[PDB]
Formats: sequence, structure tokens, C-alpha cells
Amino acid sequence: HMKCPVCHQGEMVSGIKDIPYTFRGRKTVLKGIHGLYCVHCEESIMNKEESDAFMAQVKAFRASVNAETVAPEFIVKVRKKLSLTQKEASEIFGGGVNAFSRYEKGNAQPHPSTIKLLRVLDKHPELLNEIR
Amino acid sequence: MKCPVCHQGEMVSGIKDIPYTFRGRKTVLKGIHGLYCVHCEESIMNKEESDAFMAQVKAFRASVNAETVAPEFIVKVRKKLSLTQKEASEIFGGGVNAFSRYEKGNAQPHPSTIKLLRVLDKHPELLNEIR
Ligand SMILES: [Zn+2]
Ligand SMILES: [Zn+2]
Repeated sequence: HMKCPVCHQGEMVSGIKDIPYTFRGRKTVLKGIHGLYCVHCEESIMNKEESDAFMAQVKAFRASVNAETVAPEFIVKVRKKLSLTQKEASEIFGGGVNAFSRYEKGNAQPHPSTIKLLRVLDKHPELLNEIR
Repeated sequence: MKCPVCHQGEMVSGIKDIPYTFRGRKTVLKGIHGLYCVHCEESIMNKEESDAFMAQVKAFRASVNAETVAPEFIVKVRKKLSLTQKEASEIFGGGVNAFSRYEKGNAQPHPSTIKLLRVLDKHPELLNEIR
């Protein structure tokens, strides 16, 4: 019987839980996480091994988001390579009104498909007619 | 003639740009001839004027509607790329169950995913660039 050291009310019981996690505007569920969990406030306590498993999953998610994400500077370059204004690019690639104005200030993440479309248009500027 | 809606304004012949929203998409219908109330902007359009107006309304509805892709088309492109739905979901985005719902018609892909799938339908080899 260990009492939760955060809420000081509930009991910590060992279990396996799926943990929601958001990083750089991307969401995931960290699946099958072993640890002690407070029945009252859901605070988690992980031993050395459990923490290793958890952090490997967290860091694999971060690595993948970072590799997929593109710099504001890349977005501008691809847009300028296509001689598009921010408004035309938002319309052509997607994202809504002011999408590219926000993307280029580093103030928003494009949808994964917008990023990928940008990556393809970077290498294939001739495809612009197919998407406009 | 007095305006038949507000009863406190004269209807005058003119031309106006009329904003119009359809399925949450906004446009301005340009150069619409009609009688317009000076007070409340109620419009009265004769047959000929209504046909012109409705032809713009309908051309805008049709282009908005046509942005949607047949779920059949989504299956066509996916099979074509030798991808499962789990993989497509991971590649194109939308979430864990994305592509299963698209092909049942229970969800619409993001506009960029549609564009990316239309591009890939014509040039399926480019997947290897963004996989
Ligand atoms: Zn607690
Ligand atoms: Zn009136």
C-alpha cells in the first residue's frame, strides 16, 4: 500500500496504460506503458526499466516528428521556387486562409500531406499544374 | 417601387457584387444585375437576371462539391501504390484509422492528401520520395 506522493490521497497500483502524448503539434498514444499509477489522479511512477521502455517510445515519436517536419525556411524556398504568393500557396497546397503566412513564421505545422506535397513540388516543380 | 420587405426604401436598378457562402466556403458573385433596395439591400431579379445569378451560384456550388474525391478513387490509388490502410494513414496523415474511413465514405481526406493521391495516381513512382 503506497500512497500517491503527488495527490496524497489515492493508492499507487501497478498497471499497463495507454498514454496520450503531443509533441510539436503531433498527437500519438504511447501504448502499453507499465508503471505504478495513482487510482485517484493517474500520476505515474516508473522504475528504471519501465522508464527506459517509456522514454524509448517517447523519443522514437519525437525523432519521427522531427524528421517529418520541415523548417519555415524550406517552406518559403519551395513557395518562391514556384513563384507563388503565400495566399496562392495556401490555396494550392492546402491549409486554409493564412496557412502559409503562419507556416513561414514557424507558428503552425502543415498537415503531413501538405509537407509531403511541398517535398515533391520542390523536386518536381512541373507538377504544379496538376494541383492548382 | 417601394421595397416589399422593409417597406421603407426605394428599389433601384443597378449592379452589385453579392457575397455568397456555400458549405462554409465564401465567394463574391460579381456584377449581378437587379433591383436593389436603397435601405436594406433586398434584391428583386427578373427572369433573365435570375438565370445569370443562378448560373454563378451553381458554378460555384459545382466547383466546391467537385473538390471531394470518390472513395472508389481512393482505393484505386492505394491498391495502385501497393499500400495497406495503416501505411497510407502513416504516410499521408489523418490518424490511425484514416484510410479505412475514407474508403467507406465515413471521412473526407485533407485537401492536400486528395491532391497528393491525385498526383500519385498519375505518377505512382513518386511515393518513394515521400514514403
Ligand atoms: Zn495521486
Ligand atoms: Zn428594403
